Amino acid sequence: AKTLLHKYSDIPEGTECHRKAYASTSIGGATGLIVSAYSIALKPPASFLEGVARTGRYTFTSAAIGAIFGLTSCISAQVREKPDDPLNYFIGGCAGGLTLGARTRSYGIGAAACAYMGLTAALVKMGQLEGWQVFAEPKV
Amino acid sequence: MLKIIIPTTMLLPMTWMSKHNMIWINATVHSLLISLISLSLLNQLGENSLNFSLTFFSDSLSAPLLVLTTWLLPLMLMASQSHLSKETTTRKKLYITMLILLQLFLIMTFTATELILFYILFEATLVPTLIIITRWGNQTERLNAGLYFLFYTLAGSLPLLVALVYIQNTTGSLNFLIIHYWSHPLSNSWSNIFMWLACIMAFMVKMPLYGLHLWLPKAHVEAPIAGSMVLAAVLLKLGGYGMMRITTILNPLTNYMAYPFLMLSMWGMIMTSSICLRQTDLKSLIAYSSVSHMALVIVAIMIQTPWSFMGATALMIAHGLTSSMLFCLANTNYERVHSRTMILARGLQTLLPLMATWWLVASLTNLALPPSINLIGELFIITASFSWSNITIILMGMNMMITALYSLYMLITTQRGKYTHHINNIKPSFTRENALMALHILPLLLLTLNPKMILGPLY
Amino acid sequence: MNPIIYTTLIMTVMSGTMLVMISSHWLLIWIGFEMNLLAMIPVLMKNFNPRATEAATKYFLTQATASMMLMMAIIINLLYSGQWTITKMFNPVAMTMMTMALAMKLGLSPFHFWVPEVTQGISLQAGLLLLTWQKLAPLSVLCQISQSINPNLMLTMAMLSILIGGWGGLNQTQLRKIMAYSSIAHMGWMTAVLPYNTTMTILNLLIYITMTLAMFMLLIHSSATTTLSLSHTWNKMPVITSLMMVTLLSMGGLPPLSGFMPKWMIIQEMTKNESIIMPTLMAMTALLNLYFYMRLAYSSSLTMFPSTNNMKMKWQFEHTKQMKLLPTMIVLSTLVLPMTPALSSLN
Amino acid sequence: PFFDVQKRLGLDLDRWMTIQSAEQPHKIPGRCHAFEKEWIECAHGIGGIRAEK
Amino acid sequence: NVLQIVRDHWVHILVPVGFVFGCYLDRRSDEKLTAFRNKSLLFKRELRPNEEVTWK
Amino acid sequence: TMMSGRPGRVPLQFLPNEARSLPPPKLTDPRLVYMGFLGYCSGLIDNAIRRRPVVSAGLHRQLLYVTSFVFFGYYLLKRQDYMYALRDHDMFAYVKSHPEDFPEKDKKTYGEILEEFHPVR
Amino acid sequence: PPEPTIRLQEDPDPEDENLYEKNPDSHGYDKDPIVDLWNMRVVFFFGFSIVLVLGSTFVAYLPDYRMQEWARREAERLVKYREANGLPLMESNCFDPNKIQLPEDED
Amino acid sequence: WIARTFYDGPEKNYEKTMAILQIEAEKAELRLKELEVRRLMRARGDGPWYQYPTIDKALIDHSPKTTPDN
Amino acid sequence: SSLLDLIWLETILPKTTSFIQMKMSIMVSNQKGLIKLYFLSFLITIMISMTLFN
Ligand SMILES: CCCCCCCCCCCCCCCCCC(=O)OC[C@H](COP(=O)([O-])OCC(O)COP(=O)([O-])OC[C@@H](COC(=O)CCCCCCCCCCCCCCCCC)OC(=O)CCCCCCCCCCCCCCCCC)OC(=O)CCCCCCCCCCCCCCCCC
Ligand SMILES: CCCCCCCCCCCCCCCCC[C@@H](O)O[C@H](CO[C@H](O)CCCCCCCCCCCCCCC)COP(=O)(O)OCC[N+](C)(C)C
Ligand SMILES: CCCCCCCCCCCCCCCCC[C@@H](O)O[C@H](CO[C@H](O)CCCCCCCCCCCCCCC)COP(=O)(O)OCC[N+](C)(C)C
Ligand SMILES: CCCCCCCCCCCCCCCCC[C@@H](O)O[C@H](CO[C@H](O)CCCCCCCCCCCCCCC)COP(=O)(O)OCC[N+](C)(C)C
Ligand SMILES: CCCCCCCCCCCCCCCCC[C@@H](O)O[C@H](CO[C@H](O)CCCCCCCCCCCCCCC)COP(=O)(O)OCC[N+](C)(C)C
Ligand SMILES: CCCCCCCC/C=C\CCCCCCCC(=O)O[C@H](COC(=O)CCCCCCC/C=C/CCCCCCCC)COP(=O)(O)OCCN
Repeated sequence: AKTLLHKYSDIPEGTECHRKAYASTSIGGATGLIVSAYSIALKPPASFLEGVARTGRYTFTSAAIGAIFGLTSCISAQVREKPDDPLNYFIGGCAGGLTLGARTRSYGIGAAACAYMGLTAALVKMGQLEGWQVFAEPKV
Repeated sequence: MLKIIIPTTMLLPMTWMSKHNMIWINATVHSLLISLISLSLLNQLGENSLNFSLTFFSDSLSAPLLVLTTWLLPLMLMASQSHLSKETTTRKKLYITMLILLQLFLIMTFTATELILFYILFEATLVPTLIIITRWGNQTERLNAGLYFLFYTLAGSLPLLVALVYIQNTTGSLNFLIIHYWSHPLSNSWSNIFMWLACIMAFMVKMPLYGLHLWLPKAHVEAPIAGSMVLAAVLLKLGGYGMMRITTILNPLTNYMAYPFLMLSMWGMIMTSSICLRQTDLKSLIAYSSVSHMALVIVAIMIQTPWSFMGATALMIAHGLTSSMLFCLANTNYERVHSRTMILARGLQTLLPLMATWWLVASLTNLALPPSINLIGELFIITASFSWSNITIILMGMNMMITALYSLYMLITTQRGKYTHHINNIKPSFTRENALMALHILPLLLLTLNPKMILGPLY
Repeated sequence: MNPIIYTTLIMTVMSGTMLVMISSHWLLIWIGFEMNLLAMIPVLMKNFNPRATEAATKYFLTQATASMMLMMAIIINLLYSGQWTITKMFNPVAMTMMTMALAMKLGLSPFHFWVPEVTQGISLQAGLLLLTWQKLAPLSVLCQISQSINPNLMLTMAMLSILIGGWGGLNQTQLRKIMAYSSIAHMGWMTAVLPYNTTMTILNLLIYITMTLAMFMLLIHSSATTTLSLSHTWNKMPVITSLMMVTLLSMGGLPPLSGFMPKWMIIQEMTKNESIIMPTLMAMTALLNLYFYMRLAYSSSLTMFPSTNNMKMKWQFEHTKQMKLLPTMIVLSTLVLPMTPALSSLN
Repeated sequence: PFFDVQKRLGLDLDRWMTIQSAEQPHKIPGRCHAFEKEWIECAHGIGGIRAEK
Repeated sequence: NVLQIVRDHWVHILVPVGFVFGCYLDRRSDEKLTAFRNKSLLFKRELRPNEEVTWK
Repeated sequence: TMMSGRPGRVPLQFLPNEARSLPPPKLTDPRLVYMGFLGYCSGLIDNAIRRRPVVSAGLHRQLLYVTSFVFFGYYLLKRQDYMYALRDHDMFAYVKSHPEDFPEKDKKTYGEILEEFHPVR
Repeated sequence: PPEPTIRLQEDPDPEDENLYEKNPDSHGYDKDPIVDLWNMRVVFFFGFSIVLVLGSTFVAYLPDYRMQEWARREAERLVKYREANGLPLMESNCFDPNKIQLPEDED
Repeated sequence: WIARTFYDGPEKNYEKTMAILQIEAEKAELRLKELEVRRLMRARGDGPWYQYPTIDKALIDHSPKTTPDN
Repeated sequence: SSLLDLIWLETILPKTTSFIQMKMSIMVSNQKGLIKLYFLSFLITIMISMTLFN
């Protein structure tokens, strides 16, 4: 729900890193839990224990991604003293991509993931700054 | 403008109601007459434009491209007459229909007072070219080539459409005259940066830009001769024409946003000219030479100075003619040797002296020998770049040197030396091929007498 | 079956759709849906085989679950306001129940799983009926209550449908599954403009129905249900393959073909509402549909595949039965772009 | 979509059953009939947006 | 021979006819853009005694 | 612009009475000519599918194709023109009835408007 | 392994046919000598004779719609006027400053 | 001779451009006004457009209802 | 000619797109045809939809 969205967004971007990391970790974990539920539904692998293991691995991976993104992005914003900069978000995305690569132990996916995640993060920051609407209300 | 559009449309029923052995003659004669009629668009004004109606308008940037488009069809028919001999009447009529439809779409694209109409026709040109490449190409790679030539284009062109409609939702119009008269500066914003990118990338991919040029060697190598001619001569210039039209709304953001594309073009011209030095295929070498010339045109358009625009127009026309001639020469060799490997058939001067003269003159125009219009455009762009920054001279001179090197390498490898002994099927050159070569080359040396016809609207 | 019984069942399906379209009472709309479902099953099981029975039972399970969800939405809406008229819902929960029921009836993602399997199981004429006529009633109901829908949910399902159709069509050799994934993508395109303009929804529906009718009638004429079977058609009916290639190009959204009209217009409409990112993603994803349409065109008409010796006998015979509206469908699906402003007719 | 055949023909196929205060048999009165009548008379012809606000 | 080569050369006449039709249509479209004829500040001209329109 | 609920709209009329106050399209309308061309194309494709001489197989059938397409196109053009006329009429009436939402801009000449100049160097 | 190694029934690849073989003076247009000769004649007449020569002469004698001599004469009389009156040739202002209203800063 | 037999004077193209520009500018301002009018009508609902149906009041029965209090 | 033009420029834009679309298509279209999994996903999506929006 939007409760986690508000919990993340309410914290100022350039301050108070640990709560930002906590919120991003929770959001990532919720996303991973939804992904695990869908994966269990569509592909029941063999049994209960392997299924709960797969849920654990997906949730921990997504939570680690969110934690690293939030921590790195907030630390970059704090040290650079320049809030409202998409570069900080891009760095966070790159950090998140690196963490994902480590989990999958692939140099290519880690590199590929880092570049793509960073770009996505930069775009989200630009949308926050400029007021871009993903889901626009009917205006006209 | 209908006095040119209607005859081009009438080319279709005339082609489909023709005798089985009169299609080439009738198509060639009436396409030549259409070219002659279109030649009267060259009487341009020093003032605004030739505004025929609400839908079509002519400009001294559009008129040379229109005349070259009309002139290219008879040459394409003459080049296609040979390798389509063993094919049924219905399929040859379909091939001529594809060529006529391509000409019609290009003609309507170059006038196209509306930006959405320009986009629609500029994307409608895609279908005939794809069918020609993937139907009448020889090798098995043609399908793959077609896919590239498709998706690259759309990958650039789909964002543009969005940008276009967005502009009309804010400005209220997409008419080029209203856009030019009511133009306003673009503020340095992320939204404006992405609008700039959406406006530019579609035309950048079809120049092509150096990083985005992968589709061109495949598409030009696997296409039949008419397809290669139309791809190199007219279809590459759509990006330049679109950029020249659309950069009027992108100021002053072009000053900052031009840097990555300027660096890409200035380094990629060197890269592609160097690639030409090590090439085992004639068509691939000619394609990479086209990439280098269009990189120079991209630099010219990005600098956006009067001399830049004049040089870019002149270079677009000259490159179209020269590349079409070079592809025709390569195809004349190929239809004899069936290999398309440059090192295989050697010493063709001793067996085909007049064709060797044609090769020499084509290499000379590709080499940008003065006072050809190739060098006129080259020098205007180079001077504009020098005014932009004095350090561009190193890259420009290096490109000139490498261009001369690979042009003369291509000439020496194929024409000089000793003939290959085991090749004994090199027949004397036909009157059709010599006529095709002359009809390519005389317009160039005759345009060098009246350069203002191809120097664009800023002359 | 008996032609009388077949005609009766077809008119009962059409009368159910009509009942849904002309009524103002929620009970009568539900009754029309029930009538349509009841008369649709034997049409899917007209030719008896285990696959058709499986397709019919899957279709029945899906549609009956959707009908029960729709009646639940109706009763909740009645509970929170004693109204039976189809208009704005007045209840947030009821609207969601209604939206999911109609998404399940239409086949929108994530309720898309039944469409490819049902289309593959049934014959080509049944598939034509299922993919053309069975979208009118749910879309009409959606248009009637478009002011109620949460844009977030509808747009999420639309984008999901476009993505799923594009990705799922890439992996198919069967023509019916390709048509099913194409229909899923086109439904995704249709439902993304409901929150903003129902006229664009209807225009997209009409264009899609025209193209789907042309493509199915071409597939029935050249009786092929696989890629390799269709690859033999050039050796008997090359003109059919040429028409099919042009229709496939139109279905991929290339200008100046008719298939470019909806997306363009839809994109244009979505730009008037300050929605930029979503149309961009929709077009980029439609490139996938274009890719597998182009692969089909490569395999069918742009290259000549090997044939067999028995094909010679087929050279001596001509079709006994013909579709009267096939040429009109082809022309309307390829060459109506110049007549775009006629969309003001509120089609 | 909605083809209002009843309004064009004056049929009244299902409008008798849509609201509480519409001519019940034996003049039986709905529990919320007074409230519904007032709401309907307030919102008649005004349009959905203005009726809601 | 007349009535014989016509059946073999009828197609040739079509392109020329199209050119004439396009010229006629261009003039007809010109006739719909006369809202400012002899009204521009640059070419406000007083009509000749035996003149109807400055340009056609 | 959703006009489904527009007041005084008879449900299933293709053309209302007030549409008769608009000029009917000319028979030489380019859109009508395109409709006839579409009918001719349909006739040719019908000939081709049936393996008949495409240009000269059925002249009665091709004539019927052209005529039906022209007929429907004429009525469709009438309805389209009527709907666009209604859109313009409603727009103008709304602007007239709400002057406070469309205030007049003060006409200002370029002589006293300061536009920032950006050199091209 | 009784397989034929013949993967399918295929026509052999035909050898290319020389137009000079059945017809010297072949012009490379068609294998029919009459159609070949007339194709050569129409290409040469409508390409070299009509378009290339007459079109080039037409372009050479195009009227001055660009107004090069007009601008030269205007500049000539304008320079004659300003030199006679001692005016400083070209002015640095493109528009008259009296008719421009600058915004007062009051900084 | 060429100018006399193939072309026209500058007045024709000049005034045609004037007319074309005038038409296109009117179309642009009409489009902008139309967008603003649509926004206002959809926001307030007091116009002819975006009129959503409400219950018809002719369906109400105004009669004694077996109970004085309705 | 080789490192950039034939390898890395191919690897970046076209080959990456082809690989990603290939993998996504494989993941999307690989369902065994068991309606148990389908309706389990239906319950999941329905449950998620009600909670997130309201
Ligand atoms: C921009 C707008 C302006 C231009 C409009 C463009 C469209 C206009 C026409 C639209 C459709 C109408 C015709 C379609 C029916 C098909 C007919 C046909 O098959 O051709 C055979 C037929 C001749 O053959 P036949 O001896 O009678 O019978 C043998 C079989 O029919 C055939 O023998 P077969 O079956 O044994 O041969 C097999 C062959 C046969 O298969 C085919 O050729 C089928 C034809 C393609 C289907 C077209 C789809 C629907 C049209 C949409 C076009 C989209 C355009 C948008 C741009 C994208 C381009 C794709 O199939 C193949 O070879 C397959 C491989 C081919 C490569 C891939 C196919 C590429 C398709 C793209 C074609 C697009 C242009 C087509 C032009 C018209 C073609 C006739 O052609 C014709 O004669 C009809 C041409 C039109 C007649 C014009 C009459 C007017 C002249 C006198 C009045 C003058 C008017 C001016 C008034 C003022 C005078 C004073
Ligand atoms: C074989 C050996 C040689 C034998 C032959 C010897 C004779 C050689 C002489 C010819 C070449 C020598 C050069 C001398 C040039 C003399 C003619 C020249 O001066 O006239 C030019 C005139 O020619 C034209 O300017 C150039 C021709 C235009 C070319 C159009 C191309 C034809 C259409 C083909 C299709 C288009 C394909 C390409 C698309 C872009 C320039 O004149 P200009 O001072 O300026 O004004 C003309 C006269 N005015 C003053 C009344 C106005
Ligand atoms: C591959 C073959 C060729 C394809 C085409 C290549 C051409 C595309 C290049 C795009 C042009 C430039 C894009 C952005 C230019 C903005 C200027 C920026 O570079 O400078 C700094 C921008 O700072 C940082 O760049 C912030 C963004 C950081 C995130 C970007 C990702 C970095 C690498 C991504 C490259 C990948 C390109 C391909 C994507 C698929 C200045 O910071 P600041 O003065 O404060 O803000 C200026 C912008 N304002 C004024 C609107 C606010
Ligand atoms: C791709 C081509 C599709 C063509 C469609 C099929 C053509 C054959 C149809 C045969 C004739 C149809 C006319 C029907 C007669 C009476 C019409 C009347 O009953 O309906 C009116 C309206 O009729 C239709 O709206 C007009 C249909 C015309 C469709 C053409 C527009 C398609 C877009 C342009 C593409 C080019 C097509 C032209 C070439 C043939 C009033 O409708 P209304 O009860 O008040 O509200 C319902 C609609 N709402 C809900 C959206 C408001
Ligand atoms: C030295 C003297 C000759 C100089 C060279 C002149 C040669 C000119 C050739 C090139 C012409 C270019 C195009 C000019 C025509 C443009 C189209 C149109 O505008 O022209 C129309 C006239 O065009 C002619 O009727 C047709 C010209 C066709 C030329 C064909 C030449 C080649 C034919 C070869 C046939 C050979 C016989 C067959 C052998 C097999 C009249 O225009 P119009 O709409 O009024 O203009 C409005 C303004 N007005 C009213 C003041 C005029
Ligand atoms: C050869 C393959 C190349 C593929 C395409 C490359 C071009 C990419 C350009 C961007 C694509 C979409 C841009 C949107 C089109 C213009 C519309 C516009 O300018 O509106 C902007 C909207 O701006 C955006 O929404 C941009 C979002 C972009 C999302 C998609 C990102 C695609 C990849 C991004 C990284 C790469 C960017 C450059 C790539 C160049 C090609 C290699 C502002 O409008 P509002 O938001 O309503 O007003 C501001 C107040 N609210």
